[PDB]
Amino acid sequence: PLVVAASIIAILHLILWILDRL
Amino acid sequence: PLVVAASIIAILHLILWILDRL
Amino acid sequence: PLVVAASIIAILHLILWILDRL
Amino acid sequence: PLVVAASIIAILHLILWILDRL
Ligand SMILES: OC[C@@H](O)[C@H](O)[C@@H](O)CO
Ligand SMILES: *C(=O)c1ccc(Br)cc1
Ligand SMILES: *C(=O)c1ccc(Br)cc1
Ligand SMILES: *C(=O)c1ccc(Br)cc1
Ligand SMILES: *C(=O)c1ccc(Br)cc1
Repeated sequence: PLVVAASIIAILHLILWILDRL
Repeated sequence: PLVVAASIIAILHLILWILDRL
Repeated sequence: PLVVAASIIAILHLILWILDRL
Repeated sequence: PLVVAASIIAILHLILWILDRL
């Protein structure tokens, strides 16, 4: 569950960071 | 342990980054 | 596949962030 | 190696980001 959660969070983080930079 | 550590770190990184942006 | 996707994304995210900072 | 590398990179990314902010 930890690795699954982190994987999802890593994807979320990239998306959010892109939106922040835009 | 590397993968467990990186997973924890990914989650922490997102939390810190959100807090930084706010 | 989720872990593979997240692994690719983690590498991409670092590259993008370094280029943004530079 | 993909997962090992991504794990290393996730740790490096947080270290760099914390240092960048500080
Ligand atoms: O998994 C892809 C999802 O549809 C969203 O995260 C979009 O990419 C957001 O634009
Ligand atoms: C949750 O992501 C998880 C925990 C242990 C093992 Br093994 C696989 C996945
Ligand atoms: C530490 O996260 C770790 C190392 C080797 C294997 Br296999 C699983 C997890
Ligand atoms: C996809 O990355 C993936 C899914 C299940 C298991 Br077990 C390993 C990898
Ligand atoms: C590299 O990280 C790697 C590739 C295949 C398997 Br199985 C474990 C680790």
